[PDB]
Amino acid sequence: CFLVNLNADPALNELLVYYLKEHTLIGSANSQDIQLCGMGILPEHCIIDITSEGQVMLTPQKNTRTFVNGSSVSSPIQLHHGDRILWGNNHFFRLNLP
Amino acid sequence: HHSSGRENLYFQGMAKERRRAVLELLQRPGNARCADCGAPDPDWASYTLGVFICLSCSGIHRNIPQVSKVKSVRLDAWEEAQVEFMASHGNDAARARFESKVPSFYYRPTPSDCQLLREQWIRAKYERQEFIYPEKQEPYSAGYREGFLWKRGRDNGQFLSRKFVLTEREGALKYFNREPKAVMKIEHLNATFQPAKIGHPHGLQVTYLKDNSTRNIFIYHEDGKEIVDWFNALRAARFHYLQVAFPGASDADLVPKLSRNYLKEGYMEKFRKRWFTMDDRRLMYFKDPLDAFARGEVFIGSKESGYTVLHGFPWPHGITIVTPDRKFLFACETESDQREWVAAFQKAVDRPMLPQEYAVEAHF
Ligand SMILES: [Zn+2]
Repeated sequence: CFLVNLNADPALNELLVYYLKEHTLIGSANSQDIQLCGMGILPEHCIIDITSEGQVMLTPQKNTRTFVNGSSVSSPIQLHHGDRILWGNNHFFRLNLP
Repeated sequence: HHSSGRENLYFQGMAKERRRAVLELLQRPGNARCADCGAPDPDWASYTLGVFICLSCSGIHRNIPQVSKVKSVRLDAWEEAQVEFMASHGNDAARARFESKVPSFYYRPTPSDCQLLREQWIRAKYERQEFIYPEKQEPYSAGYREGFLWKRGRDNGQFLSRKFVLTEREGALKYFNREPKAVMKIEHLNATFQPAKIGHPHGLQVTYLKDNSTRNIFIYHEDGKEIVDWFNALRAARFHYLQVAFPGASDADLVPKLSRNYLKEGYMEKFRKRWFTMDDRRLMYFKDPLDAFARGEVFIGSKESGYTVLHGFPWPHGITIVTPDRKFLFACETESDQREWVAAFQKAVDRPMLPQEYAVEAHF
């Protein structure tokens, strides 16, 4: 269970993969499990939860730039394998579920 | 009026006279459709712009409070001055003011278009006032544009920043790698917004048809305005190209050729699940939606020319395409989709083939 950075150039010394936890905090703060910095990202920006029963749910924080498969999202939404997430300006990721 | 005594209560009543007046304004010429997307029977209003708009468009108008304040025609209370503004304005008035100088090649969205198109149309008109002051139209009117776009790597699927140049002088779109990497004749280009497929709100599909093979390119810009400017620059370039390549042809005849949206797209089984695109007469299928090239293609000619679509099998639902040579069998998940697909194929069948379409058929 991981997030693929779709903008990582394989030919560069760039991080491609972020593994998710059961409860994953995403944002710019040191406290976040996946720490992303850049335009349009909040200290606390998003939350991904993996349910006991294998279900993946994304919960945006208020007032955040958040799209799933190209459309904006402002309440909890279930993710599937291969779903594309945009956070902020250009934090563009793809979801791999096992 | 009031009540008798120290309390002296004011009573308003059920009059709703102002709402009533605004409602009648909906009956006036030009107000029958949403000012912005054309949807019938608008039930919202911007009282600072003096337009009548649909629910969806009103939500976009709400994102631009400095320009537009919106009220429901029925569900909101109105002030007299607000009703008066609407009475002295309306959708026709707004066309002359805000749609005064819209270039003929400029894409006007419909209700089914993606959010980006609808939002940028509203923003261009009212916020930027792009069609009041023609200077503002330079990004897509100069016949030349360059800039970086995030493009999907052909096989590897990563979107990386690459330079693009659209030049009407040379009649081409090109891009450069990390001399151009590719040069694509405008004759052979199409562009279509595909935010769901690409998984990005600003996702634009550019296709390039060379030697009966279509290359899919997928790009986006971080800025919604910039990507819509690219789109309309592409349309400008096609338009200018078509005016010179086909003089004697009216602008009206040329404008629907500028860029084409797909009739229908989706997974069907063929039994293997594949992503299908109906681009006119040309049914393509892919392993993944974002593949650069189709796995295969099926041409759909006319009834005349020996083509028919059938329901059922000779997934639950079935469609059969009978070609002069072979039969093609497809499985649809649902009956809505089956209906839509069949409708798409029927549109090809019901229409007489052109000389170029015979050339395409000959290949397949
Ligand atoms: Zn509308």
